[PDB]
Amino acid sequence: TDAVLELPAATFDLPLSLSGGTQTTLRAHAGHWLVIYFYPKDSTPGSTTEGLDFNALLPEFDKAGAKILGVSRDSVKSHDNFCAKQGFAFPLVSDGDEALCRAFDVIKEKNMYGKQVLGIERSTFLLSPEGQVVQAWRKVKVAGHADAVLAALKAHAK
Ligand code: NA
Ligand code: NA
Repeated sequence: TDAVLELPAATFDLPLSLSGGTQTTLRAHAGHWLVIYFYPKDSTPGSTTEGLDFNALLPEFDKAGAKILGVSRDSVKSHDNFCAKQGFAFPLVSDGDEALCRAFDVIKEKNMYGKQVLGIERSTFLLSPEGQVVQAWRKVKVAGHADAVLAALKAHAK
């Protein structure tokens, strides 16, 4: 009744390749809040700003016991470079096959260039300690976004 999105059950057991060489799964994050932010491409201005914004707010997320995951379809090596360059203290998911993206339905289509063009739409989600998607932001505007996500988390966690 509180879920704004229903994920296929298998989503929670998908092995998610992380920056740094390990994997996680959504089920492995049971027991705490999880912020999942999707962005199209490593190292672009918008995505760097978004990542730096979350990073700067990390202690506030820590206060709530929450964890952050950034997600794009870039490689682990790209993610490692991006993370090292920017100093991110949270992991990035290398969703190269877009399995996680599809589960969250963030692969959106646009009729452009006389074609049907599919791409990651910047989107963010809040997953409860019990794995429910309780809030979604789509077609995300970077400015003020991380602040808004934090506020929403604090409202939901209470
Ligand atoms: Na993978
Ligand atoms: Na969770």
